[PDB]
Amino acid sequence: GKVYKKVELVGTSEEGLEAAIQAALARARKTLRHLDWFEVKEIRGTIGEAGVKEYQVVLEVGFRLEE
Amino acid sequence: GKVYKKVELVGTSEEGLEAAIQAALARARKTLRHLDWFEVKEIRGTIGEAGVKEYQVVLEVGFRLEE
Amino acid sequence: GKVYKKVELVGTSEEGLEAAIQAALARARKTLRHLDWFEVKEIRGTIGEAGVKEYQVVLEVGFRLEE
Amino acid sequence: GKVYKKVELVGTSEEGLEAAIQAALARARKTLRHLDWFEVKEIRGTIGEAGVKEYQVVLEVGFRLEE
Amino acid sequence: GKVYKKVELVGTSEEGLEAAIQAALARARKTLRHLDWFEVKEIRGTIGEAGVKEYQVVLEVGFRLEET
Amino acid sequence: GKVYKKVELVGTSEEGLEAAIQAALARARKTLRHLDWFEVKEIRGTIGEAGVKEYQVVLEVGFRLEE
Amino acid sequence: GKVYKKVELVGTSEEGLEAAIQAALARARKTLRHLDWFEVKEIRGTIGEAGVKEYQVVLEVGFRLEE
Amino acid sequence: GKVYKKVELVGTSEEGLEAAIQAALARARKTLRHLDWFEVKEIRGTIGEAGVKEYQVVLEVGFRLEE
Amino acid sequence: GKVYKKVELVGTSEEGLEAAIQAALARARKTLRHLDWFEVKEIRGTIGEAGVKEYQVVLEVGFRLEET
Amino acid sequence: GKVYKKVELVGTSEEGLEAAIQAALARARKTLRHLDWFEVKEIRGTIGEAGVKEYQVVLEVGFRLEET
Amino acid sequence: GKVYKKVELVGTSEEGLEAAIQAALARARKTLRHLDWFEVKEIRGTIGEAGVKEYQVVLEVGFRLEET
Amino acid sequence: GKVYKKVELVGTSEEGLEAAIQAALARARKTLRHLDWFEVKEIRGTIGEAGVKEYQVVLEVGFRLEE
Ligand SMILES: [Cl-]
Ligand SMILES: [Cl-]
Ligand SMILES: [Cl-]
Ligand SMILES: [Cl-]
Ligand SMILES: [Cs+]
Ligand SMILES: [Cs+]
Ligand code: NA
Ligand code: NA
Repeated sequence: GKVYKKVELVGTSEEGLEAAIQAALARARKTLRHLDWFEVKEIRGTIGEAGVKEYQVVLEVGFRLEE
Repeated sequence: GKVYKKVELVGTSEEGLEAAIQAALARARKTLRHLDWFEVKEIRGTIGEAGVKEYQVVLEVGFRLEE
Repeated sequence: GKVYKKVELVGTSEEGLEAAIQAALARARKTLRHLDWFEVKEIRGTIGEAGVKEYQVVLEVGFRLEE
Repeated sequence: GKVYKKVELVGTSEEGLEAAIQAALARARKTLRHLDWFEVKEIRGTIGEAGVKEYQVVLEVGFRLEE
Repeated sequence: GKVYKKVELVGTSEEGLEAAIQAALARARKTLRHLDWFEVKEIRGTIGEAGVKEYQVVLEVGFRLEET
Repeated sequence: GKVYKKVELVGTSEEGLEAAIQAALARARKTLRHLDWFEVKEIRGTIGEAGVKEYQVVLEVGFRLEE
Repeated sequence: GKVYKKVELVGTSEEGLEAAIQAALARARKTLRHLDWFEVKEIRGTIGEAGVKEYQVVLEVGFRLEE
Repeated sequence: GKVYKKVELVGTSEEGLEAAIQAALARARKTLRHLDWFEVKEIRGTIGEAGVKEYQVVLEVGFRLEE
Repeated sequence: GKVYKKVELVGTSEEGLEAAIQAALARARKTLRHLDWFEVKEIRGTIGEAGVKEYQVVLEVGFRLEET
Repeated sequence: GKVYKKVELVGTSEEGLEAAIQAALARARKTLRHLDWFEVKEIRGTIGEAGVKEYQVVLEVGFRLEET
Repeated sequence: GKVYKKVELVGTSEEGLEAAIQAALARARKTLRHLDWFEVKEIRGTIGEAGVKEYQVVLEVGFRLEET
Repeated sequence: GKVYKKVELVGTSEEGLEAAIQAALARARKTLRHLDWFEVKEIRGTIGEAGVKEYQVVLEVGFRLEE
């Protein structure tokens, strides 16, 4: 029947976790069609003087393949 | 001595991670007694036109069993 | 060449996930030099009357070592 | 929002994998309401003189919690 | 054919691992029928002045589900 | 020497496991060249009134890249 | 008391998953005594013109040892 | 230089964990030479009327190979 | 709020698992303050003529850190 | 902010691990822009009469995605 | 159809990873027929005054079984 | 009896895998006594114009503690 594909992206953001997820999804929407779900694989980040510099959320994004 | 039980729930929310966790704890409180701790096992979600539609946090809820 | 070391900490907070992470980092800054990055290993917490009492994020902090 | 629960079952069958999955789902339908999805965790079995005696499929079954 | 169910329990004991395990099974027997096997998932515990205060063994208990 | 690439697909089918795998390979053949092997990563599915509604097999498909 | 041993085999077949498993078991019966149970570790395969050429199921076979 | 080999065994015993391990080692000593180390992979068991019927410890035994 | 640190130790013992664990905790209380819990990560060991020579239990010890 | 992408490649080489890795990156450079890091997932290979025929290193290559 | 068996070996070497691997395969071809592939499971080693004393690579060797 | 401790380090090097490991050991020898064994946990690295910029090997170093 239907077939899906999953790509692995790493969304980053200095705001927070949800923000990094959205950044990844925002860029994904630009070149992928029929985005359906995502799965967080990892949550890491860089440290700066104020603490968390950038939050990086590794995630898989699943989308339906046309035909 | 004491014995605990763990149930796996999946809390969802359109607002965020914490929210989805709280939603699962909220509903757990209604039928489970002596809730002690939780563990997040997965963080996934659905995608909509605006990006994240629903955040789904799969977690285990540990509670003490009565004798 | 360079060499890094990783330490495992557990930041806690009643505010949220990001907060618990910053708390760990904050305290790490006090005794460790050259903090570079962090990795989230686990996300767990305690349950109170109002739901989540305290969020506990187990994370590894990596930092550069002096030759 | 909505909250789901997952229970772990082990469906068995001498016919095959799909059969063992269905056996588990058949019994689940008897006492659980709003079954939505399943996830295969393990696939094992017992050996007899003709080879596979019983196929055992360990799976999690997710269902929506009412209210 | 047959269909089993697995619940996750955490047995505790100040004595030792084997005790923690039995503690969890003892309580399991009280409300579950047809217990068949168990699998240890984690072994952890609390620390006191004398060392290990309590041993906590997280395990899964498998049991046979009946007809209806 | 030679280099291969792996894509993650999710083949679905209402008939069975093999079927869902074939569905993913079928669609992969249409846009990928030199398909060599596959690996099943997860087996999950939806539930309907009759039990299993759709079998979903997540798998990785390996293929040789051209120079 | 009793003691078991586990060996890792890889059954193959062009028919299907169950077939590949029986093939491994069949051949195990020829040199091993007291086969008790098996565990599926991986499911993979090769790709041909018609889709799946050969299904390969990596499994562990456990059997009782003679004192 | 030296080359070792590892075999996976499952020691059983109604006494306890240490017992089950010893049982496996005892039987291993009978057909394997130069036993050096072991690694516990799993700990499970059966359940009887008095609780633990038998303790089963899955472990790998490593020994040096001759040449 | 509070912050904890975890260190990985390997307690050995010729007696048994619980012993190996206690060994590690004993040594741990000598240089670490506020020990709270432990998590067993691996269980391995050396083989001797009598079977198990020494039981080695890899565990993580978690303790609270002082702001100072 | 920035968003990266990861593709999984399998570099092969009769020379050694390091070579297999470079082989995969070399080919990666041909069609991917802004390569930043790689992570080794598996190390396997084929066996010949002389021993290792080919080393195969499965790895993930991370790269920065552009604006549009 | 065909059936393969996998054995776990640990190849050691003071030279390097690839060497350790070759060591294991060399010994393997002495008592096993039809070796086809290997999979590295772990990489560990012993420490000496000069750093790495011996590299130990745990790997699984897969070979085809003969019906007979 | 004896008690060991393990620290996680990340050796780096532009030369190779063995180099990166040695680097970490070298630096470990400077502040840790009785180094016995190491375990490789991860192998990653950065990418430059010539391919591998630097090899990074995450490993745990175990040493005996005194008393
Ligand atoms: Cl792609
Ligand atoms: Cl339940
Ligand atoms: Cl430390
Ligand atoms: Cl063997
Ligand atoms: Cs004991
Ligand atoms: Cs090398
Ligand atoms: Na958050
Ligand atoms: Na099937």
